[PDB]
Parts: sequence; C-alpha cells; structure tokens
Amino acid sequence: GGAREKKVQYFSKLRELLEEYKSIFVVGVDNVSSQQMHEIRKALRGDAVVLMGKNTMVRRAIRGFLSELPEFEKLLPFIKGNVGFIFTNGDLKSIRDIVVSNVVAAP
Amino acid sequence: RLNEYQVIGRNLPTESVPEPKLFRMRIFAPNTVVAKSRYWYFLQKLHKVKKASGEIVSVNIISEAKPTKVKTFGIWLRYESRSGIHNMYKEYRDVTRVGAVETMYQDLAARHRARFRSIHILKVVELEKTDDVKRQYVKQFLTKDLKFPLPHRVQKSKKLFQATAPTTFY
Amino acid sequence: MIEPSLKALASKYNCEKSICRKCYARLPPRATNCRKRKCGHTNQLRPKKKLK
Amino acid sequence: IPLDEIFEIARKMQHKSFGKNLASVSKEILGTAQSVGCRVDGKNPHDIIDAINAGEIDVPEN
Amino acid sequence: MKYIQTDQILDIPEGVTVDIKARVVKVTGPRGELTKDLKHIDVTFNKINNRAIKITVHNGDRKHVAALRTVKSLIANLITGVTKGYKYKMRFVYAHFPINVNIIKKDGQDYVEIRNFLGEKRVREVKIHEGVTMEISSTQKDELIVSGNSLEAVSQNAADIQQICRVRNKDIRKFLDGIYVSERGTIVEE
RNA sequence: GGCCAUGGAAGUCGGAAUCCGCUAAGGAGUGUGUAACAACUCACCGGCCGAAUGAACUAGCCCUGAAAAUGGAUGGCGCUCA
Ligand SMILES: [Mg+2]
Ligand SMILES: [Mg+2]
Ligand SMILES: [Mg+2]
Ligand SMILES: [Mg+2]
Ligand SMILES: [Mg+2]
Ligand SMILES: [Mg+2]
Ligand SMILES: [Mg+2]
Ligand SMILES: [Mg+2]
Ligand SMILES: [Mg+2]
Ligand SMILES: [Mg+2]
Ligand SMILES: [Mg+2]
Ligand SMILES: [Mg+2]
Ligand SMILES: [Mg+2]
Ligand SMILES: [Zn+2]
Repeated sequence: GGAREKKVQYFSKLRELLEEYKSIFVVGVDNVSSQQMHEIRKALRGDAVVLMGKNTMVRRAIRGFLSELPEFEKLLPFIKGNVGFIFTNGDLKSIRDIVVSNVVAAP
Repeated sequence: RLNEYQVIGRNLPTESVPEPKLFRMRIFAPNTVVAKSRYWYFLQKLHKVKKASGEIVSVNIISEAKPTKVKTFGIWLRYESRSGIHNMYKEYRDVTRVGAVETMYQDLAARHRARFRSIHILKVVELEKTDDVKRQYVKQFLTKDLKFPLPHRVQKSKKLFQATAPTTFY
Repeated sequence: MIEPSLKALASKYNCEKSICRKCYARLPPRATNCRKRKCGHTNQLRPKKKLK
Repeated sequence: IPLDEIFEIARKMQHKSFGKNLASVSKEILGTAQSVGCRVDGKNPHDIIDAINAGEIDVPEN
Repeated sequence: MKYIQTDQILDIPEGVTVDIKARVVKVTGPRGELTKDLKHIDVTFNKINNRAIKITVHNGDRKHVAALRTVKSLIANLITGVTKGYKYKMRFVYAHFPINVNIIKKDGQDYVEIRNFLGEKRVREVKIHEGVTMEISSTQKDELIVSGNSLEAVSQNAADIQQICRVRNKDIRKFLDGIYVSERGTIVEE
C-alpha cells in the first residue's frame, strides 16, 4: 500500500508547489552527484525549491489533472530524459546565477 | 462416449410431506442407467435422500443448442489425487458441451491419472466473451487470421512395400 | 607476483564459482541448480571457499 | 542533557547537516549522538528526538 | 503446451546477403562468406525482404521453441562475422615463470608453442584452426590476438590455448598462472 | 574517519547500535580492494526500452536417492507421436 500513498504525497507536493510560485524552464542534468545536488539547495534555501522525482509519474499525474490547472497540455512534450525541477520565480538571469554556479567536470 | 442428461428426482411423498421439492441435475453419462446412478450419487452428497426413499421423475437428453458453432468451454472440476482432494479449472475447445467433457475426461486421465471415479464436474460454461478465456493453450486459437501448416505428413499405406521413396510434404 | 588487474582476471576463472554440496561441482556463482544429473540438479549450493 | 546549548552544538557545528531550516542540523546531532547512549533527558535518543520530530514542546528557533 | 507458432526476425544489414536453401545458411558480407548446416533442427524460413528474414517454428513444444532464438543468434553471429570480424585478446598471467609463446609452423601447420609454463620442461603445442589468425601484440606485453570471421572457431582455438595451461596438484586459488581470454570483441571496433 | 574495542579498522576484523539529516535515491553498509584510508562495486532511487512479472504451494511422468557376488531375463526378440 505504501507506494500508492507515497505516489499520492508526490503528486500532492507537486501541485502544492505548482500554484505557490509559477513559471519554470528547462532543467535537465546528467552525471550529477548527490553531494552535487546538495550544494545548489544549500544556498537555495527559500529562493528556490529543488523539486525532484522522475519522468513517467510527473507527466501523467499532471496530464490527467489538466482540468483544475489546464493551460499546460502541450507543455508536457518538453519533459524528456533526466530532468528535475527547481521550483522558483525570479528572472532568467537571477536563477542561473544561483543555480548554474557549481560545476563538476571530468575528461 | 457420453451424453448430457437432465435427471429430476424427489423424496418419496409422505402424508407429512406430500409434494417434496424436485431437484434436477445435469449428468454427463454414457447411458440412462449411469445417469440415474450418478444422480443418486450426488444427491446423497447434498440431501438426506436415498434411492430406496426417493423416486426418479424424469430423464431427458439435453442436445447442443448450436452443435455446428465452434465454442470455447470452461470446466470447473473437483478431483481426487493419490494424496488429497483438489479443485481445478480447465478450458477446452469443442462444438458440443458433451465433447468438451469427453476431452476433459481424457485430459485428466493423461496428465493427473485421474479416473472417472475420481472426478466431480462442478460447472461447464460456454465462454461468450474473448476476455472470458483464461488459459493460453486455448487462447492461442482465438487470434486473428489464424493460419498454420501441418509439416511432416505421414501417409498410412495399405500395402507393406512401396516402390517409390517416401515423402512428407503437406 | 601478479598485478591486481591480472589477479582479478585470473580469479574470474579459478575462484569466482559455486560448489555443489553433495557431488562437488564447479558451478557459476549465480547458478540456482547443479548441472550434474548424478546429484539430481540440487539447489543445495555454497560459494567456493577462499584463501585467508 | 541539552542545557540550553544543544542548538549551540548545532550552531557551533553550523556547517553540517544541509537540511531544511537550522533545526534539521539539530536532528543530525540528535541522530548521531544516539549511537552513544547517555542521560538524554533520562533515556536514549530516537525518542525525545522523535517527540519534537512530530512536534512536542517548542523549538521553532527563528 | 504446443505453442501454435513462434517467430524471430533476422535483420540483414545493407551489404550482407543471407542465402538459405534446405536449412543450409550461406551468409555473404564484405569480409567474406560463412556457411552453416542446420539439418539437426526443424525450422522454416521466410524472406520478409532483402533486409529481414522470418524464422518460424510451427506447433513446437518448450524445448523445440527454445531451439529458435539460438538459430537466430547463430545466423546473426555469422552476419557480424562477415561484416565486422571477431577478435579475442589473451593476456599471459604468471607470477614467477615467464610464459614463452611463439607462433611456429610444423609439418605445414600453424601451431602456438607455449614454453616454460610454471617452469615445466614440457613444450605445449596448440593447433591453429583454419580461418583463424594469430598475432603477438606489439602494443601490449604478453598479449596474443586471435582473429577471424567465424566466432565459433576463434573462441574454440582461444579456449584450446586457455585449457592447455591448467594447473595440476596445486591450490589454483593461489597458483593463478595460465593464459586467459581478456577481451572478446570484433575486428572492426564499435 | 559515528561510538567502544583495535598496533590500525575511516562501512567492509570485532562489539553496544541499526539514528538523523538532505533526498526521488543511499544500509552506521552487499561485496572485491587497502596496514589503514582511498578506491570501485552493490542495497535503493533515476534515465532507456515497453507488457507482462515475482513468490509459495499441489500432483502426473522422468531423474537423484538406488551397493553383491557364473552370464541373463517386462517370457524372448525388440519397442521411443511405442
Ligand atoms: Mg530532491
Ligand atoms: Mg449437507
Ligand atoms: Mg469415459
Ligand atoms: Mg488433452
Ligand atoms: Mg489440452
Ligand atoms: Mg469419489
Ligand atoms: Mg504402399
Ligand atoms: Mg598439495
Ligand atoms: Mg514436478
Ligand atoms: Mg535430475
Ligand atoms: Mg528410478
Ligand atoms: Mg530387455
Ligand atoms: Mg499405435
Ligand atoms: Zn551436483
């Protein structure tokens, strides 16, 4: 029974943050460590919320609920691959300063 | 070689009870002597009645409704093994309800060594919907545009010797 | 002395095995049954013991 | 024994648990110090911890 | 259960021409031709197009169905053998005694001659199968390259070399000496 | 590098513990590797494909269990959709 309840909490906190802020853009990563992700949210205390999860659940759990919050619809074809979310609202420059900040590279 | 019979019987009327309830069973038996025998066998498994205290009221053959319509049957079974008593459900393809039961008796003899005496037929149902078919060994014949060859045909010869090389095309 | 890269390559063939508990057979580590008919394809297996 | 300083240990080790809002750092010490086992308000932690974890008395310190 | 029909689809790349007649598969590619007889199996073949072939088993039981994807895989290995080749790399593993490996030719036959294996005075000779090429790697110390179109012959010659170097009467967990297959790939890297 | 044991043990010698915090994800750790770390691997969560999958049990035939002495007996030959 637990997974469906945890699924219920996921779609719950998904729509909770959706209305409370607004507007988000492309947010995909790869080869990103767990400590890597802890760094961004360490300085992004309240200004942004690192909404995280997966793909298939996020698509349909929002796609079916395109009634109380329609608008998106054709927005779903954007979500491909390893993509997270940084729930916030500031400006195109103001988020990339705080978000793009840490980079870990390799040959 | 079996037939399906409708057998109806009742307790012998008494001055206390002059019209006892009539009970019917559908019996798959080779003849009417075994049909009335199987009837009393199952009534004494369910009701306080005996052949000495009862009466057979009617025995009638139940013919197939559409004997040239291909159907899929589900048969619910209760059989005895060497160790215990088991419930089972199996499916058969045939055009008559009787011919599916005949296949069932051959089938439990071959895979479970269950003799005629060890089997109770709980229910025979014609599956109307394709979603009602649960078993794959009969579901594979309900696919669209089913074709298949019969490779390696062996022809039975009337003679002992044949003057030409054997073949198996077909 | 064998370099650690080659010692793992050699250990893949000599050490990384399971052993049948009844008839002593060298089986793949992931095997669930023994391949030999003499023991009845038993599931009673145990890893090949290592030097220590 | 907090002695009005268990937040100090959290705010002295202020660079640790990258949690939610400061009090999450306190829980890191709460969880890790339970592996010792002392006079933690009379018993072991993972209990008095788990009180305010759900919400016992009051530490929403700013 | 006697599955009524089971199918597998071969995929034929652009430059390859499979050719089947009476369960005798002849695969032709840029690298050459390979042939295989499958008369020990009851399978039928249908050419879907020049790039795909259907392989069918009709009314087959569990084991006879199991024998279908193996036919697919064998023909696919033939196809990739005549379009990419096969290459097995072997590393010489020894703790004390260096293994002296030479490619000799005696009686008109190619042989792999292993000397000094675990200090033995015995000279080991392994016949090189036809269609199999041996080479002593220059880029790697103690490396032998076994290459060829047929995967079966290449892997079996490699196995011959590995098997002739088994250790007896010792703790093989401790005495790890031998010649082992280190890389199984293709002539054309992908 | 949790505590204590330990020459040293940091998850991977051994004992109380088995928690917390971020997490969608992660055990005071499933292994290989180090004197010890490191290292990689796994536990679980991701991306990808996309329609099935896992577990326990029941009983039919077959197999293991199943070792004796002159050479030899489903009566013999032989029989494998028998
Ligand atoms: Mg997250
Ligand atoms: Mg009763
Ligand atoms: Mg009968
Ligand atoms: Mg049958
Ligand atoms: Mg059947
Ligand atoms: Mg009975
Ligand atoms: Mg004739
Ligand atoms: Mg010895
Ligand atoms: Mg069985
Ligand atoms: Mg067996
Ligand atoms: Mg036996
Ligand atoms: Mg005999
Ligand atoms: Mg016959
Ligand atoms: Zn065994």
